[PDB]
Amino acid sequence: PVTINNFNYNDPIDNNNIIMMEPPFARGTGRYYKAFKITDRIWIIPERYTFGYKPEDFNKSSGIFNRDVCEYYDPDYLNTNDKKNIFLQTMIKLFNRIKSKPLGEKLLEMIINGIPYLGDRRVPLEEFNTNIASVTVNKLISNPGEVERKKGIFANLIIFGPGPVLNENETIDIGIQNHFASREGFGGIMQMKFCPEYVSVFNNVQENKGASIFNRRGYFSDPALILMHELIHVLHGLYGIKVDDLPIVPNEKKFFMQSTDAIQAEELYTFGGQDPSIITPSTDKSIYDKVLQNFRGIVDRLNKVLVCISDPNININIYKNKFKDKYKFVEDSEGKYSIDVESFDKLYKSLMFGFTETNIAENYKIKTRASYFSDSLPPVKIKNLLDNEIYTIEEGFNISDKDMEKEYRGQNKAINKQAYEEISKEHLAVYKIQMCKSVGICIDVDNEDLFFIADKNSFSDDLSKNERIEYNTQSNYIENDFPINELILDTDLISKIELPSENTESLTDFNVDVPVYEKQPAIKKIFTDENTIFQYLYSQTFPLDIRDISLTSSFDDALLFSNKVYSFFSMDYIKTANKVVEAGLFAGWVKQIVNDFVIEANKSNTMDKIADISLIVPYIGLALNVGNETAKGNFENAFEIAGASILLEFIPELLIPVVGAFLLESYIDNKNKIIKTIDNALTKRNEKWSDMYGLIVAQWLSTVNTQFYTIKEGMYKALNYQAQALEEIIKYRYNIYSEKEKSNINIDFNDINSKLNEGINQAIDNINNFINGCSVSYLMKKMIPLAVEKLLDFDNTLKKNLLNYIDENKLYLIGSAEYEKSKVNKYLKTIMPFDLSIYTNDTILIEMFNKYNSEILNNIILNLRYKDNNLIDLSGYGAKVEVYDGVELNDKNQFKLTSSANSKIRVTQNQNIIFNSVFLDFSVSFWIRIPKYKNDGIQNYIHNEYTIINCMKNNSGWKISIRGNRIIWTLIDINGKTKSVFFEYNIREDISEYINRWFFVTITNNLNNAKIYINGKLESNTDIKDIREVIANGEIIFKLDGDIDRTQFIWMKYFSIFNTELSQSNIEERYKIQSYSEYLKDFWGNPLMYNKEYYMFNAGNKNSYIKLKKDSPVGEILTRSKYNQNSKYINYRDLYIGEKFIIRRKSNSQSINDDIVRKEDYIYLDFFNLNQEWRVYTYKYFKKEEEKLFLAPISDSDEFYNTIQIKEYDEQPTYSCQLLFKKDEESTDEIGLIGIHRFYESGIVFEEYKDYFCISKWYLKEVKRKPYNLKLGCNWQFIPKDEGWTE
Ligand SMILES: COc1cccc2c1C(=O)c1c(O)c3c(c(O)c1C2=O)C[C@@](O)(C(=O)CO)C[C@@H]3O[C@H]1C[C@H](N)[C@H](O)[C@H](C)O1
Ligand SMILES: [Zn+2]
Repeated sequence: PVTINNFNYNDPIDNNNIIMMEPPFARGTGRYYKAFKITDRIWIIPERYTFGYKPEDFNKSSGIFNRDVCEYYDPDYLNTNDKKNIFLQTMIKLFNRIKSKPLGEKLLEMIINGIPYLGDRRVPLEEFNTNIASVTVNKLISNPGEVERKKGIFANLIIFGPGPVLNENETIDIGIQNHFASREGFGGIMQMKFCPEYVSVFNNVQENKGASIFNRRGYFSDPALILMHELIHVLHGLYGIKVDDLPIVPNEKKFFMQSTDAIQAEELYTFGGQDPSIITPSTDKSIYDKVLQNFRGIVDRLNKVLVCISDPNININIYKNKFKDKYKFVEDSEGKYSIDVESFDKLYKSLMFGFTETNIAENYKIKTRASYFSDSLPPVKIKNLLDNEIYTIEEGFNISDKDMEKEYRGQNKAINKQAYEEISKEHLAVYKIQMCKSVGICIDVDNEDLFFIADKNSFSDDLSKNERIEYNTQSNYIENDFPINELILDTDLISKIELPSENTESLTDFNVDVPVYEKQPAIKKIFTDENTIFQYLYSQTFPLDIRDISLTSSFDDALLFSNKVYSFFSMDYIKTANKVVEAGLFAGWVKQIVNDFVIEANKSNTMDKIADISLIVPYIGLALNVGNETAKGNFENAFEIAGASILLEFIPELLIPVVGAFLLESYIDNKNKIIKTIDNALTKRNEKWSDMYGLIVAQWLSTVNTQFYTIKEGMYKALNYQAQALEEIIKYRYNIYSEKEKSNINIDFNDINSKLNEGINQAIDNINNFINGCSVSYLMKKMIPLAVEKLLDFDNTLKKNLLNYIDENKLYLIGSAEYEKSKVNKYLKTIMPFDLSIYTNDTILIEMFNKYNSEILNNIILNLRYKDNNLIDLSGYGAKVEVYDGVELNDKNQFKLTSSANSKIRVTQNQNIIFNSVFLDFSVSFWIRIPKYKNDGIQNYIHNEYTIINCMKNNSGWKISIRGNRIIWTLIDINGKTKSVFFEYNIREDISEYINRWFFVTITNNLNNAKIYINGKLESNTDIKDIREVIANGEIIFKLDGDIDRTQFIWMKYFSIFNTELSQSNIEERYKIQSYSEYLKDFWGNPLMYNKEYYMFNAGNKNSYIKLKKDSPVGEILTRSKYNQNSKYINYRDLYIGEKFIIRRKSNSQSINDDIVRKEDYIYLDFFNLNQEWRVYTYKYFKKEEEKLFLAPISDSDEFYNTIQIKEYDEQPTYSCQLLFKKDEESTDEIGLIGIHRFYESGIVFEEYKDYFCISKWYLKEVKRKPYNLKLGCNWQFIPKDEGWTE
């Protein structure tokens, strides 16, 4: 077990556990430091770390040491014995807390036992040299006032107090002659600068910190975790694996890019969590190999070490046994040490992926920042770590007795204020970028708030190198994971070999490199007239010396005037917010504007389903003007067009290497070796794909996802400024009143704040979901495809390479050069589907990915929509769309294909989309309007089949075609095998619901079936089991092709494709979504229009029509005439019959030209009687429950109702609509609905029943029933003349 020692600063020096040490960087000169051995090989020096610093640097200046830390200064820390002792007692408490759990004890045990090798690169393989500054440190044995006598000792860790910046903890290693033993397998004395009172503060993004912007927000760190984070560095340094490699460097070419030090993989491994995924698998292996090579040199030394000149006392055997166990080397019967691959593997992973800040936090139930790449807030001072009421060895701050265990309450700044103090800002220093405009006017932005964008150079191009494939060659994958459970239960990790005595010969060679630090400007001034995220966020603030402000939608006035603040909320919200009222109305106004704030913020949940976008936060553009000037125009629209890319401040230049060639080595006459090779080249091929994916993930995380992070924070800040501004205004208006009035004003400022804060949290959640959605979108559509492209090119190049190989050895393969010839094709046929979870196990990142893949709309690989008189693909995959001259396009997304050759659309699909799922799994949806057959051309109509959409590549693919009243879907696999499914509508109906009328089509394909849906309902099915591979990513041609009549045309709308089979539910939903409109429709399915002649149709009496009765002002109902010719294939009822009606608008006299009819509009229903325009009327005073409508010339009579409100009571899609007569617009008094009534007529001559055009109250209740009665006599449809229908 581990034993923590105990002592007080004032305890006497005994030259054993309390000594006068001579620190490595002292170079054998200068005074000594009283040091205490807290545990074996570990020392604590309770004093400021001054090595490499200037005495003045300890004071706060206009400089800074690190560009990414809100630095705290206080040169008095540790300036008295009592302060030192407190430092000591605190370190002791922390070490005890660390060992309070297995995982911590083991980390400590590994460190104590991980003694530095005796020597470094300069030392001969046969020697042990303790006389170097990385192995031995001295202690002054003689009395005070003279360095006369000194003894050398071995040591693993020396922990000092903090350097200039107290909250800037760092673990330091020893360099000698430009080299580091702690980076080359040896390990070396580690040093640390640590401060336990002043800890970091972090605030979880997707999470709330007490859920309230008005209270302190965030969480403070458990110093024990901060210490264990440093200890992990020590561990790495002690085992000599703290190696360097290709780092993550930030791009600093643009002014909005965050500037900072290069981040080594060793750092990200130490943090754990998602950070390791920012290190490409390529670089993971580079490091792996470097460490393994270091261990080989050390293991070779153990087989050659013979003596130790520096210290005649060193027992050669004892150390050989210690290092053998330290490095987990395998000995052998003779004493020959060698490396065991399994054991090495386990040790390496334990050190780089087991002991991580992330794993230790989860284990000690301590909260920490979600990622290394997270904004850094101001640090706080812990009041008293030595007070068990605030901090305990067992639980830290999260004490269950104080009910501070759940949700890390003890670390919550808004909840555990009795545990910490805020810091005096006048002691903090941060690196800022002073953004100035060319005039002058400047805004300060903390470097921390900028976008961190990894530069291209941060990534390895090892994928572009060639590789030799031999019967040997095997695949190599490094797991950035490690089961902490086995690590904690591991029985051999922790050594049980004697720890050598720490006493040895004094160090005489003080040669060592000592770092030199120095501050740099805390402010860097740049020039830019750009008004991006920083300026926009600024426009939303106001000086502390101003209390009277007014909101404005004008960004420019907001910057110009200090009393004007910018707001991205609605114009109505801004006017109300600036409204000044009487004290007697203040309360009302407060509730009103606060309620508005919530509604405005709540718009973050806006849907845009018609555009195949479930979530959109319309105001993000106005809020930050981030990326491609998203503050101009309509964001939603600009988003539907370019998508997530428009939100990025910068489009990274990705590194996507041309995968190196495979040099295959052949073995003549060997049936086994030659084969083994091929198989290995196959598996190695997979390592290439995976490695390419990891390369992408790493770039996505450090160049893209970081930008979206900055945007999420930007919105949290923007929404916050808005709440505070409203807070300011309210405070100001209230305080204008007298105390007498305030007493009678009913306001609860805590309720106002509670509601404002709630609306914000609700918005933050939407924004987070939205933004994470975008980020994953960019990964899958803008990054994965560019990689798939290369990998596919590599495959082909490898395909021939392998065949040509199975070719040259066709001899030494005899009757098998074939069995594998295919093996190569069938293998390079199936590709590896991307899976983010393979490159990371971070829960948040996985949920983002799964959430994305569960949204059916992300399966759209083509979506042709209209934009600026043209069709473009808005799927996000960038298909090229060529629309030729013979195609007609309207802004209602309708496109017409005619008989002319130039009436076609060429679509070149994206070749890099995993479409070939290996069984055929995709859907196609679209609306179509197919004209009626010409009566004089029925024969050709039912006989000639013609293609309309063709997608073929290598005589394989799919096709949509038409033959008369039948639409057909056809599949053709690579073998030329064909399967079809079709939907044919009847052409002998009095009234067809399809002929020349818009309707929704949906075709789905899965391994077994090809199904066709019409208007959401399944119509046909075809077993497609035999069909083999079908190539569907070929070019798509929209064009009427076949033996068609010159007049033959076709209308289509919303053509889209999904790389998956849609369910009956997804389809029914798409039908409803695409059917929706504010306006009503006409019989054909087009928008109902004002001032357009229409014949009237009645869904409750199909074959009936209205006619003005000869002798009376009523409309009789006659039977529609039918198809007179003699064909046996056709039958219908005339539609161009009866009166010709025309809908007139009731309000705003903007003339009588045209316009769309919208639900609930008030109209006049007129019609033409010869050369005059008449109107439909209702006698106001009828007592019966229905009467004949009154048709007569246009006139104003107080005895007749002439105003109609066009309605839509059906909740499901329909082209029918209803006509309601109301007393007047305002009145809720309903007269009745227009329909048809049968009356009995008995005259001196004729006795019969006759139907008339009527109004009736009966329908009022009928239209409320569910499901909606489509047969009701009050359901009408308007039919206008249409080239698609001739009778
Ligand atoms: C126990 O039934 C009733 C009791 C009291 C009042 C009522 C009714 C009633 O059944 C009823 C109706 O069925 C209808 C109407 C109605 O007003 C009432 C009552 O007031 C109105 C209607 O005739 C229209 O002209 C619509 O524009 C439609 C409908 O008539 C049906 C039957 C008619 N004879 C005719 O066949 C018509 C075409 O359909
Ligand atoms: Zn670190």
